[PDB]
Order: sequence, then structure tokens, then C-alpha cells
Amino acid sequence: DNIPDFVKETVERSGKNPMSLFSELYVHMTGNTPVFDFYNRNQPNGSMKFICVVILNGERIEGNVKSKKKEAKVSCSLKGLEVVLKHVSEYVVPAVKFEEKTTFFEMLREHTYAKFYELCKNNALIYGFEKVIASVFLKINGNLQIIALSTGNKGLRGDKIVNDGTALIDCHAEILARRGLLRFLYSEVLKFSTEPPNSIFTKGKNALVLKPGISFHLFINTAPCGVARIDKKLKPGTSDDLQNSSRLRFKIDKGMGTVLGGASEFEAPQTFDGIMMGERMRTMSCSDKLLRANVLGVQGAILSHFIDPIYYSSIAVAELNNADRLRKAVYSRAATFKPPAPFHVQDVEIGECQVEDTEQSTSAAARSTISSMNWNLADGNTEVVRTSDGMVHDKDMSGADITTPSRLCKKNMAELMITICTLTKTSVDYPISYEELKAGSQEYAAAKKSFITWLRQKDLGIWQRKPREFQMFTIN
Amino acid sequence: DNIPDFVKETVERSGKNPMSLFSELYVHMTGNTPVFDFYNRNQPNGSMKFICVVILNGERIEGNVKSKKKEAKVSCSLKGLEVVLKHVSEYVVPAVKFEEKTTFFEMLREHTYAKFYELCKNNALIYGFEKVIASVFLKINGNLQIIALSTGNKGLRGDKIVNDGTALIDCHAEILARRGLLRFLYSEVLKFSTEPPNSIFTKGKNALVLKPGISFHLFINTAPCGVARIDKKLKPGTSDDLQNSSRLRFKIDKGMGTVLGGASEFEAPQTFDGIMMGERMRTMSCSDKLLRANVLGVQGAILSHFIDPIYYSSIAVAELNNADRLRKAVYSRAATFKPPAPFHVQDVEIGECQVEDTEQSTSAAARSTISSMNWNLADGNTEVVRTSDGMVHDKDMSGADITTPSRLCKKNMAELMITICTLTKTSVDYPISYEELKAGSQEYAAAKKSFITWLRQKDLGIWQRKPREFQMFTIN
Amino acid sequence: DETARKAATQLLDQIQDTPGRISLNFETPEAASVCPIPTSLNQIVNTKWTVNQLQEGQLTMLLAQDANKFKSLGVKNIKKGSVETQILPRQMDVKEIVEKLKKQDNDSDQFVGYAAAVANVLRRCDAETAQKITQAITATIEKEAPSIVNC
Amino acid sequence: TDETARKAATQLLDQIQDTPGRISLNFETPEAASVCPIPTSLNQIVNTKWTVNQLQEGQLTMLLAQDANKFKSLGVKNIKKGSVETQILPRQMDVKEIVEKLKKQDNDSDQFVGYAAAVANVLRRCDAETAQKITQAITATIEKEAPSIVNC
Ligand SMILES: O=P(O)(O)O[C@H]1[C@@H](OP(=O)(O)O)[C@@H](OP(=O)(O)O)[C@@H](OP(=O)(O)O)[C@@H](OP(=O)(O)O)[C@H]1OP(=O)(O)O
Ligand SMILES: O=P(O)(O)O[C@H]1[C@@H](OP(=O)(O)O)[C@@H](OP(=O)(O)O)[C@@H](OP(=O)(O)O)[C@@H](OP(=O)(O)O)[C@H]1OP(=O)(O)O
Ligand SMILES: [Zn+2]
Repeated sequence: DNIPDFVKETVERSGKNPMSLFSELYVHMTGNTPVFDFYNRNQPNGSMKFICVVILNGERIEGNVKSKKKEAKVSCSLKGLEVVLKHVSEYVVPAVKFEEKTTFFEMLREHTYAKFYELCKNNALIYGFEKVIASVFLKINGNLQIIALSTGNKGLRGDKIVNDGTALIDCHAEILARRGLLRFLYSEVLKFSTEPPNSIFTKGKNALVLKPGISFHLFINTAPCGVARIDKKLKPGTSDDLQNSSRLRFKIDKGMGTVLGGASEFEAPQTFDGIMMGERMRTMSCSDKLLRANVLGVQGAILSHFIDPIYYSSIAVAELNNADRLRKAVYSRAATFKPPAPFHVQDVEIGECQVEDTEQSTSAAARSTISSMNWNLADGNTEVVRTSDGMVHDKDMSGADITTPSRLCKKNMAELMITICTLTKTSVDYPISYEELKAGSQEYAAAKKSFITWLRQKDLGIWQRKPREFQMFTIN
Repeated sequence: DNIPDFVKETVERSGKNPMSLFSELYVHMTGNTPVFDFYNRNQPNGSMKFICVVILNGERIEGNVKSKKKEAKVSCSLKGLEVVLKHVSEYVVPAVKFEEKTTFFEMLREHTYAKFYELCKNNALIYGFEKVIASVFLKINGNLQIIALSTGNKGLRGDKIVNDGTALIDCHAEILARRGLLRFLYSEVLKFSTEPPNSIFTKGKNALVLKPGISFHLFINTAPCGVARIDKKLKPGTSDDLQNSSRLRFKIDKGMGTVLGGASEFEAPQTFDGIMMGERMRTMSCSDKLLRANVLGVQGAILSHFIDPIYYSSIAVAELNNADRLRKAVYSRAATFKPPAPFHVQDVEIGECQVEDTEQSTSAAARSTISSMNWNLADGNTEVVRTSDGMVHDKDMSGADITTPSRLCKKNMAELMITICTLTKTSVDYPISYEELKAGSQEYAAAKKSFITWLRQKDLGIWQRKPREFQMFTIN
Repeated sequence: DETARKAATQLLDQIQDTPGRISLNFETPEAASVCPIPTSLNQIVNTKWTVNQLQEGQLTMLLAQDANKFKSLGVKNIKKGSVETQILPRQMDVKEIVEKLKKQDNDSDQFVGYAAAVANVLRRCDAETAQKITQAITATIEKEAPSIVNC
Repeated sequence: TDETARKAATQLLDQIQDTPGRISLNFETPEAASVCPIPTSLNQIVNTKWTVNQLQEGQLTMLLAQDANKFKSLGVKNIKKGSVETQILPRQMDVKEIVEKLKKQDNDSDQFVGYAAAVANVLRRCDAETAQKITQAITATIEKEAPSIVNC
């Protein structure tokens, strides 16, 4: 045929219809929008025909003369896609910024997008994932290096849950970035085990402690879902309104928003069987997760066995208002809490981006994507994960669908942790489950229980803990 | 100078120059500012004259020849006034029809049109929103009296939502008529609180009971959205499309028409934060809300504490009226339902008018407007609101911009009910919110829940309830 | 055609002189036939109330009055908790239920899909059909599994 | 603006364009420190020997390539403890009284979730032959009781 098979393969890999992708590329390289033409061809006995041409890059993209609209338009779209595959180019925009003002976070914002396009040139299949972008930066005495970068704003569906823990539950960018940070921390711990001088960790009184001058910064291109996005009102007016706005919220499946529960609502714990019967899964919003990470550290329960708690040093959101709105959700709620020793409340610096608020390209027609991507410096390669099931899909030698667990799933983290046990001659009990391993950190578990009890006491909300079956798989 | 004297007398009565009146009319009609042009021409006698040209509703209007630029502008403004005024554009009042036929609703249509035109004399700016109209008539014995009047065929935008209830959700004509009827019932309750003989209520068992012989009638200019008002030449298809003729239908913000449920996005309830950033807000169609009003009454949940349920007696539609379709939309699909006592299904009468002409009709092909008006017998004065925000706008000191809540908003109803209870010496629990106040009526809430459950069971569709955040504001 | 025109010209003048108010003419066969009201809406009541007692702007006049004159109605309002229940169960089409209801290797899936199909079938049932189905459910479960039920 | 400031700005945009993910600032010149100021709470100037260059992309994969003898123990002992409850494990056992209540309960406001769970738990214990025959009878009961639901 007149259409190369590579064009069809690209169309299939993109996941979009040929017309939409061709129109998007036409908008990307040119300042116009394709408009089809339907000139007719008359046979001696009479006929009706459709062609569709479109003019891109000065080439005649006139399609085959066919009877009906559908085949003519798909042929024209395929020809235009062949044209765009020819003369390999892609959307790029030079960066400009104002200086001499507070623009430290603008550098982080611009560099995150620049690093995003660098991986895009290596793997073009990850284009269009700019709707939600998060990154983690590490600062050492005025020198900053990116660590993690990830996308995604969807969650695992209820019917696709498994008890073996190889399926990701939350695919939000600000959580995948934290997972990449934990992977980088695992790599750093391994480096300390093999070369203490070249590592950022040092031997402390009880566990590994970060060297002086080491700090981590988190940047998100949009405000996290939850308390920070409820309202923009300057004043609440009443004490009840202030209390209501600061209460916890939870997410539901792929739902873009959040649902607020009252006192002693949803008190019954979630059940594994009930979810399979049709009950919708409830997951806490990103604001409450950030609050929990600030209170209890970002290292988690498992990594607490070797390293001291680590907290974010600064949070940057590319929004104009920012300031008090995000502070109230991140620090003010747990300001009065007094955790035990170790672990403590961190006064994370809150910063506002200079200019170039990202809401038009993050909240307009880009929500149709279902695939999320994660990247970390420890691995050095990009990975795409389908948010519908939390697993990566690929084509085998015969072209059939093959699925393998993601590198950041619970099973892979447990395998890495056990590999750390084996490499450093750290003997562990056997057999042990994932839940038992997390419960081994007495201090972390006690701090988490105290924080949950204090949250309940302050009538802020009720934590909807996941069913125990999600962590009941045995570690091998 | 070819200018009708009625324009001049209306200008004199308004107390403003023709330029100001024309500017106000243009501002109410469209969402932009007028564009002006001028020409300079010589004369055989050596004099100089000026000609002014303006654009109204996309139509070029040129004023008369005048010796001054201001005079030419005044003439052009007068021409635009004469164009936009329906008093001479189409007719003043037809006031002629055929008798001896069963067209009693024609009298109601003529009377409500006459009332709308009479209200257009006190305020000469409220002209132009006669595309869609609705009214409620009170009938006792052989006497009729109009109590409600409102226009509007659009809804609130998704980016203008607020949690304090000062913004109207639906601006269509039918809903505002019921909202005004609520205020009329409140005034009647106050009249009964001091003069039981002079009021329409009586001291019956289980709260107030309407006096015998009193009924309410509703008239609609055009067929309500939803099941009715079908103007597609493609005709119904297979049995699946036949089933779609009774399925629940919802409105779309910033759009037109109605959409059919069952898509891949109608799952999960709406959220405040999600709608804030661009999620489409779902609003029940007019026919759906008519069914709800017919089943559960028109007094609402808040007023159920004082009075018994009240149902309409007859519904009349002028244009695009089908007797079979209208009955099926509001009566047939819920006749088999058996709501708990005292609620019952009302067999409302379906009526049709006498005159209908598509060529001269003003149903849809005419120009659209952004503002809507409502009139109430209890208030006695007209109110104009902007659909985009559902808030009253005014000007002071020949400038600025004042935003005022509408009289039909939820907050105004809450204050009215609070005054109702305080003046009647009936104690109410404090503090209380709008959501809790509506839930106080045990009988109405149970009936509504049963109706929703029955609608869900019979596979008609899913009722899209508004997010809870819209009614969490505290009532003082 | 006598008294018909004289009757009709009164309504033809009412729409102009007094818009919004209609006063039908009765006690005359020639006048009542001009505007025949529907028989369902033709109710005759001899109540003392009248339609002219209404006044424009009555809400403002009533509000601007002393509270002494008004009397109580003997009613009480109490608080109540709202229903937070969302659309809890995920819905699937009728055809989608059918294939899972007839699956053979349900043992390998721990009868999860079969249980979900049964639950959604129960959801579509009404008050009586669901109860009868439940009673049959328990009867056939007890009859075929005495070792598990009869304890 | 200036000449030193403009040179620093050009260097910053050159670093942005050439090497994404790497940030280098200047502090030896007060003018060079004013173009891109750092918040006082995050400056924290300190003296150390570590540097950014010690980080390498893909360092994790390279690390497992080394054999065992180059790795030293960290002196940390891990003991499992804090088992939540002796509750059996995969919800395989619902107590007989509880499941009898669930199956015989009249109030079905739980959207039939508990009833389906009880039915599934009962079916799980049934042997292969007796569970399959229960399936045929139960499908027949569903078909006969409410044909309108499935006859569509
Ligand atoms: O960062 P997330 O993706 O949200 O994962 C966390 C994490 O679970 P992982 O074991 O998958 O990292 C938590 O554990 P800690 O890091 O605090 O030890 C916690 O689980 P626990 O409270 O059981 O430790 C919580 O899960 P849950 O909400 O069930 O508590 C949550 O996982 P979710 O993804 O389920 O939110
Ligand atoms: O618009 P209306 O005709 O006044 O109907 C409304 C409203 O509908 P909208 O939200 O479309 O405006 C709500 O109904 P939902 O849409 O939330 O279903 C709410 O009713 P609920 O509180 O039961 O939801 C409300 O009350 P109000 O008019 O005081 O705002 C009344 O319906 P009810 O009076 O029957 O409650
Ligand atoms: Zn989020």
C-alpha cells in the first residue's frame, strides 16, 4: 500500500487515533489547525468521492480518492503521519526568566523540564506526559543535582488489586518521586557499605546519619490534591469553616478530586473481599501524605532500620498564590504535635515560583492519558507504568502481551532489602512476611501509632488503612 | 427624524441620555462593548456634516446625517435602540386569538406575555430576554392570578462555584419560578401566623394544610430539556434507542443541550476541587427536575416542616409541544412508583396552546443572552442576575463593580427561614448548617431516598447529586 | 352566537387593562362555553376566601411589623445527620454479568467473580424479589451443605 | 542590568541549555551572588570534602556487579516482632456465628456485599463436585426468580 508499516506501528504505539495525533503534531510545528477538503469526482454515470489533503511542510498530502468519509480521512491522517515521521523534529521552546529576584525555585522548575526532554529524545514514547510533573533535588553547598522525576495522576482500580503486592496502588508523581528517592537511598546505603568516603552517609551513634550540608528539595508543578486545593478564600469568617477546611480527605480510583468524611464516618476498616464485590478503594490525598512524610520522615519504616529519618528541606509549587495556603496544609496542622525521640516536626521552607504558572497545560484535555512514567538516577533508565493496573505492559517475540511487575513495587523493594541483607552479611529471621518486616521498627511503629492517635483526638479525621492482605505475602 | 416618539419618551422616563441607555442595553444583550465608526463628508453649500456607524448584534447600523459628531452618534444610538426594542421591531401586543376552542392555556400565555411587557415599562432595560419564559398561576374557583415570572436558559459555570451558597446553580426559567413560589409560600405562612382567615393555609392535623379549591398551574414557553424537545430528523432507531427515550439526562456547563448518561466518566460523585480545576459539573435536566417536583412536591425539603406537600395541577407548553411525549417525560415513567405517605404520584394535566409558527418563532435560532430576570409577587420588584456567576451586579459612583447575592440563593432562603422561625417563636438548634437543616425533615428525606433507590433499581439511570461542600456553610 | 362575543370581549380587554388577572364568567351557558375549562380542573368550592385579598409586596409589609401580633405554630425543629453514602458498588452491564455467571473454572478464582455477579444481581432486584432470592439462596445452601450449616 | 550580572546570567542559561539537571552557583563575588539569591534558611554554607561529581547515573546496577568480599557488615540486627493479631490470614475463616448472622440478616443496606462474601466463603469450603452442582442450581434460581434482569 501507499502507507508505510512503520507509520501504522507508530500510531499503534502512541495509543491515539491518527486524526488526533496528526492534528496535535500540526499544531505543534505550525500555527494553524488542519482543515479537511471534500472535493468531488464525477464519473460518467455519477459518483460521490472524498479525498482530504491538508498542507503540512509544503508537501502534497492528498489522499486516495475513496467513496466515503472514513477511509479517505484515515488515509489522509496516515499520509500526514508519514510526513511528520519524515523530517524528524519535535516541539521545543527556549527558556527565559527574570532574575535579581527570588528565583531559586524557577531554576529547579526550568531544569526539571529540560531533563524531561532529554529522556524524551531517547524514548519518544513518553511525550505528552507534562500534565503532572514532580522532581527531587539534592543540594550540597550550593551545588544541586536532580535525583528523581516522575509523572502520573491516577490510581489503581479496585478490581485489579492483588494480595502479592506487585501492583502499584498510587501512581501520583509526588509519590513515585518519593519511591525513586528511596531507591536512591538504597543505592547510597550500598555505596556506604562498600565505600564510606564516597557516600553521603556517615556512621552515627545508633544509625547512619546524613553528612553536614546534605539537603533534599521537592518540586511539584501543581498544588497537591487535598486540603491545599479546597478553596482560595482569604478568610474563613467562622471558626467552624477553618476546622472543616483543614480536615483530612481521601481519593477514589481514577477520580480527579477528593471526598471529605465527617467524624466517625467510614470507621469500619476496608476488607479485601468487600473491595472485590464492588466497594471503591479509598486512598489519602497527596496533602495528607506530605504531612505524614514531614512528620515521620521520608525514609519509611523499612529504611529506618539502617538510616536516620530524613525530611524535605523545601517544597516548590508553580502557583501564584501559594504561601499560606500550602503551609496550612503541610505544617500548621501538625505544628502542635509533639512526637517522641527520634522523629520530629520539620519546618519545611515553602517557596513560590517566579512566573509561568502551569495550569493551562496541566488541566486541559491532558487527563485522557492513562500511562505514568518514573525515572531515578540510581537506575538511569525510564520506565512506564499503566495506572489502570499498576503494571508495565510489553510485546514479546510473538507480539503477544506480557506483563512484569514494576521496579518500584513492594515485592521488588523487599527483594532489594533482602539483597542488602545478604550482601552486608545481615542475617534476618526466616520466614518473615512484608507486614512483619515493617513492624520490626519499634520506634517508627510507635511514632506512627502516636501520630494516628493524636490525629483522631484532634477530630481532624480517620485514617483509612489498607487491608492487611495487601502486605500478607511472604518474603523469599 | 424617522425616530419613533416612544424611544424618546422611554429615554426621558429612564432619566439618562440615549447613549447611556443604548450602552446599558448592549451590555445586557452581549458580553462585549460596542464598536463605533465615523465619516466626514463635504456638502455643496460648503458645510461639513458627520455620519456615525455602529455595529449591533453583528449587523451594521448607520445613523442619519448630522452637523456634529455627537449628534450623529445620538442618531445612530437611537437607530440601534429602535432595532433592539421589540415594541416596534415585531409588535407591541397581538391581543387577538380565536375563541370557542379548548385553549384555556392560550389565555395564560397571553396574560404572562402581557405581564412581562408591563414589567418592561417600569424597567426599559429588561427587554430582549423573552426567548424562554415561565410562570406560575394561582387558581381559586374561577379566578386566576400570576405569582411567578422568570426567564433564562443557561447554567452556572464550573469556574465560578462557591461554597457559601450565594451563587445560583441553575438559571433556567422553570427552576426560578419554583424558587419564587417558595418565597410566596413563606409570605403566606407569615400571613397565616397573624391572620389565619386571610391566608391560604388552615390549621389541620400534621402541620398546615392548603385550603380546598386552591391549586397551582405552571406554564412553560418551550418544551423542557431532556426526554422531551426532540428535533432530530434521524428518527429513533432500535430498541436500545427506544430505552434511551426514558433514561435520565443531565446538563453540561458551558455547553448546550443535554447528554445521555452511561458514558465512561459518569461514575463516582462530583468533587469541589476537581470541578474547580476544570471537571464538568453535571446538572439534572428540566424534565428530570419536573419529575422530581411532581413526585416529591414543589415545596422542597426545608419547607416540609411547616406545610403539606403541594403538587402542580396542569403544565402547558407553547412551542415544540407533544401531548404524548410530555406525559411520558413527567408522569408515565414514574406512575408505577408508590412513595410513602403522605407523598403520592400526581396525575398532572398536559395542555397545549393554539398558535405555533416555526418561521416567526424565537425558540433557538435567535440571539442568545447572558443575563436572566425573575419577578415575584411576594417581593413585587424584578431582579436581574448574571448566569455566569449567579450573582447580582450593580454600579455606584458611576464606576466600580459591586457583587450582590441573589434573592433566590440558598443563603437568602436560609436567612428567610431563620427569620420565619424567630418571628414565630419556634426554637431551632444552634449552631446548624444548611445540610443538617434540610435533613431534619424525616418524611421528605426518606421519600427522596426511596425515589432515588427506585429510579436506580428500574435501570432508568443515576441521579447526580451535588458535592456536599456546596451546603456545609453554617447558618447564623 | 349571542352573548358569546360580549363574553369574549371582557377577557380580550382583561389582558390589556389588568394583565396577569383572569376572572372567568359563569352562571350563563353562553358565557361558560367561550372558555371551557378541563373537567378535571373544574372544581367548585364555596369557600369564603377570595383572590383579591392578595397584595403586591406582601412579604415586605409583613416583615416590617411588630412581633407581638404574630403567634406560634407549636412546632419544633431538631438536627439530623445527613447521608454520606456515595455510589458504593461498581456497576457492569447485563451482558457482562452473564459470562461470569456461567464460568466453569470458578474454583481457581475463589468464586470472587461469581460472588460479585450474584451481588450485582441482588442489587438490581426490588424489595420483594431480592428477599425471596435470598431465602432461596439460604434454603439451597443449607440443603446441599449440611456439614457447614447444620451446626 | 550590568556586565558582571549579564555574564553570570549568560552562564546560567548556558548551563540550563547544555547540562540539564546540574546547577552551579557563584559565591566569591557579591554581585554574582545577588543575581540568584538563596534563602537564608537554606544557604547553610559549610566546609566539606564531598562533591556532586561522586554521583553517577546507573550506580545501582554497577554496584551489584561487585562480589561479596568487598562488602563490610554494618553491625545491625533485625528481629521480627509486633505481630498485629493472630487473626487467621486471608479471610479464609469467618466464624460460624458471624457467617450465620451475615447469611440470615434481613437488613441489606450494605449493598449485598456481606451476603456475597458469605456465599463466596461457603462456596470455597465446598468440594469440587458439590460446589459445581450448587453453581448450576444457583444459576437456575437466579434465572427463574428474576427473568427480566437477565432476559435482556
Ligand atoms: O507511599 P505510598 O505509596 O503511599 O505507600 C505508603 C507506605 O506503604 P509501602 O509499604 O507501599 O511503602 C506506607 O508504609 P510506611 O512507608 O509508612 O511504612 C503506608 O503503609 P503502612 O501504614 O502499612 O506502613 C501506606 O499504606 P496504608 O495507607 O495502607 O497505611 C502507604 O501505602 P498506600 O499506597 O496504600 O497509601
Ligand atoms: O435547583 P433546584 O431546582 O432548586 O433544586 C435544588 C438542588 O438541585 P441543583 O443542585 O441542581 O440546584 C439540590 O438537588 P441536587 O442537585 O443536589 O440533587 C438540592 O436538593 P438536595 O439537597 O436534596 O440535593 C436543592 O435544595 P435548594 O433548592 O434548597 O438548594 C434543591 O433540591 P431539594 O430542595 O429537594 O433538596
Ligand atoms: Zn495527588
